[PDB]
Amino acid sequence: MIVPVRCFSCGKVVGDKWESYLNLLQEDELDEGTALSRLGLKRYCCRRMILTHVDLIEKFLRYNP
Amino acid sequence: GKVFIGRLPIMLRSKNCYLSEATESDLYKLKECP
Amino acid sequence: NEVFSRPEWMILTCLPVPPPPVRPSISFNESQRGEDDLTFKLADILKANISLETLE
Amino acid sequence: KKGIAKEHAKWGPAAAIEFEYDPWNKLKHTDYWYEQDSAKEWPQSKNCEYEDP
Amino acid sequence: TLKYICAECSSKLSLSRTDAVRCKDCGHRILLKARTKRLVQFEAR
Amino acid sequence: HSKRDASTPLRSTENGIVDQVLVTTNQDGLKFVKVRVRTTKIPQIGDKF
Amino acid sequence: SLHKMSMMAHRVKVIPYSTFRLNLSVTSPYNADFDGDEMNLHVPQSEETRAELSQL
Amino acid sequence: NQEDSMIMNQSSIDRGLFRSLFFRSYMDQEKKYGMSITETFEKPQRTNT
Amino acid sequence: PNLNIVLTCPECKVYPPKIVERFSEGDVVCALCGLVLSDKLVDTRSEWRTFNPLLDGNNLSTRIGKGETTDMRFTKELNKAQGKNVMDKKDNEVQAAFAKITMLCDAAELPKIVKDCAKEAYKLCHDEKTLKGKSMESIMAASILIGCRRAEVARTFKEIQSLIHVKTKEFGKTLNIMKNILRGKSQNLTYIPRFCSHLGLPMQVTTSAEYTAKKCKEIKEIAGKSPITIAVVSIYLNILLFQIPITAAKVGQTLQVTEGTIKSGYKILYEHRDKLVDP
Amino acid sequence: KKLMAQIFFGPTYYQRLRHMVDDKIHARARGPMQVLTRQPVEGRSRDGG
Amino acid sequence: RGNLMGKRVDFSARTVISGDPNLELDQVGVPKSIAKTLTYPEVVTPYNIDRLTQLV
Amino acid sequence: NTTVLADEFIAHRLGLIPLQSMDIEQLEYSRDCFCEDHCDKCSVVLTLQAFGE
Ligand SMILES: [Mg+2]
Ligand SMILES: [Zn+2]
Ligand SMILES: [Zn+2]
Ligand SMILES: [Zn+2]
Repeated sequence: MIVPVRCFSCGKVVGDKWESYLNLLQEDELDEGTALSRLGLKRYCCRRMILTHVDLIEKFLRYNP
Repeated sequence: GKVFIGRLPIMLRSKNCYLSEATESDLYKLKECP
Repeated sequence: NEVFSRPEWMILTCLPVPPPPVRPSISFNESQRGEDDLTFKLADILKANISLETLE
Repeated sequence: KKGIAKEHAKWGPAAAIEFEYDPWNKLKHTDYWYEQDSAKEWPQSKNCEYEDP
Repeated sequence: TLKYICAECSSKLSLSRTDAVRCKDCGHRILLKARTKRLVQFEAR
Repeated sequence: HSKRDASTPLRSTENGIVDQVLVTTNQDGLKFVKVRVRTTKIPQIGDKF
Repeated sequence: SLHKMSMMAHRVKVIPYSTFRLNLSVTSPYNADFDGDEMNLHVPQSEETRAELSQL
Repeated sequence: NQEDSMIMNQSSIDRGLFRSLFFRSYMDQEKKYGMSITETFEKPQRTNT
Repeated sequence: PNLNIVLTCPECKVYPPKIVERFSEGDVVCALCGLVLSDKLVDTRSEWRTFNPLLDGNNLSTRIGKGETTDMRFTKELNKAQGKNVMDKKDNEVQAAFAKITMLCDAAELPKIVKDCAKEAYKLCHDEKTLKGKSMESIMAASILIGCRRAEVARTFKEIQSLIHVKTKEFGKTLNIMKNILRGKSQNLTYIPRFCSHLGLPMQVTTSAEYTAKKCKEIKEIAGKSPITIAVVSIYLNILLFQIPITAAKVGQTLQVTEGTIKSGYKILYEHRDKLVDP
Repeated sequence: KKLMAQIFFGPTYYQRLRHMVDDKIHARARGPMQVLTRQPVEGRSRDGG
Repeated sequence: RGNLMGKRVDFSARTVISGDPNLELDQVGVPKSIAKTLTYPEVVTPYNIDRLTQLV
Repeated sequence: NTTVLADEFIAHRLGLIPLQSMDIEQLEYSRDCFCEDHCDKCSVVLTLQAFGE
């Protein structure tokens, strides 16, 4: 529900990439297959993690505590 | 003049439910998953 | 068979009351010591017998 | 604390380790599945160039 | 007495036994229970 | 001379942290309580995927 | 368990985590697979029922 | 991995693959009987109970 | 006879013993030597897992009706054989009491606990020289008020009088004996909130009155002759502390109270307005 | 060493089903017995047979 | 049918099965957690008394 | 911890955070120190305060 740290299969650290990736996607208008390659996620094991993550934590944060 | 006769269980999000018209930001306020 | 079954035994006159273990009570929460059906039907038999004894 | 991956994947200092030998298949350590032509359907490795065909 | 927290008003409560199960500031009837103070240990495994 | 206990133990095979405990009254003003316990299940050998 | 090969006697080997493990060939008599099938174990409590298992 | 088993990867399990949370919640409630006998939420001792 | 069993480790014997029940093994063991005293323990929750003697006692019952496989020349006689023993039992007046009071408290929109205390409060007295009839209402009118207050919900006499017309007098004498029936067998705060809701007010106006009425009660001002009235004046005291239109005339009929007791009751308030300042 | 066959290989959505093994392992030697019939009770939850 | 012809029993276990290409045809792998529970009453003789003493 | 994540969830993420361990031989396996389970000869202690402002 948030940004896994390291890629499951691979171990590569990936959880310092979600914001950089979202921003790449959003301000520079890249497509993912290019956003990802720019963050260095080359193995499709690592691409899976970011490309496919679902950032549910934003929806949790809405519930006022 | 008008008489109580009993209580009708309400289906959620139906015209008569508090949520029927609530807005997302309001659904969170009530703690209901949108 | 005149030792083990006379035909006149198919008509109940006495009734054998099974001991508790056949119909144990569920002693639950110090007041819900619920009772087995066979206790009930037996009560309900015993009443309906107790009554008819008077009515003669 | 100090530990090794063999005990939990967190104590692991390496990510994916590539590894490859004999990129032309000279040793015949693998046999290639194919439909018409093996040489077409299996892309050359990068390393396939550091050894002569 | 022990701490509690209103479900909605969200105010620490500290009622006792044989007090009403009821929130100040909103007679809301749901209280949480003001998580423990002793530390708790997990493994990052 | 006083009292027989009627407490509710955790299941014989479960564990994990109490997550939250809330205290209210039913419709009839009787106190009652709901405890939620949280566990983490890590995939294991006999698990079904 | 609809034929006598659905109950055979095995020898224990004690292993770690919580599944029964059995050889693969034995699987077709039991008619089992490993998608969550469960199987039951019965331990013989005597010196002579033991030999009934091992020998029959 | 025969007969519908599978081999899973232990390292990927360590890094989070398929972990999950489990939440079991228990309810309990104290009953009144005749305003004579009335269950109570308390912590008992082996001396009074 | 004494028909009694006690367990004690015959090889420690030291005590009224220190034994533990290992349920999951169906054992009891001397907590000292671990000799198992007795086994094959029988379950204790599964029993009622598959599933009123305080009222229905020992003369039991069973609802007898018609099954699928019976014609009406046998069904209706089950309705014509069940009727021969309804007078040896006063229990009609026992159950039809409960059924009546159940019909009452339930129609009265009451918590199902009060129903029991009244199902009790009937059953406990249920025949006395003090009772000796007395219309069989006043008890079901007081045993409810008993069953209500004894269940920590207090309602006014008029409120029950709305449910049952008891001539307001057959009530009073019946109550006194009844209360003393249990004393031998052995709280107006409840009115503040039920009133506010009857006027549909937010919690603070009701919140305050608990302070005010208690504080108006705590020092002086016996004030009222059935303090029902001097409850409401706290609302009137506090409603005027707020500015919400509950004009006196609307108060009265909504709560069925004299208006006179209000203003004169409010006399002791337009003068006592000193010490109720929380904020 | 190179495997002599080549492996079909790539991602695939897998779901983790509800049937964890720890909720299923069950053993019993001499537990409690039913009341009416005095055979072992039923159900893993209550230490059945 | 349900209480005489068949019944529930002590000394049994049930769990999920798995395969093992490294057990003999007749072994079964038993989880240590289960083996700790099921039990077998052995008789003390001269031939095992010390070994049984160890277990105790 | 009043965040929207469970403790063992957060604790699990902390484990995977890769710490500088260039000079790791100068530490000891926490089962070789004789400390009451941990000391500076066998472990490093960090802390984390965060508050949503
Ligand atoms: Mg199967
Ligand atoms: Zn990777
Ligand atoms: Zn002893
Ligand atoms: Zn140390």
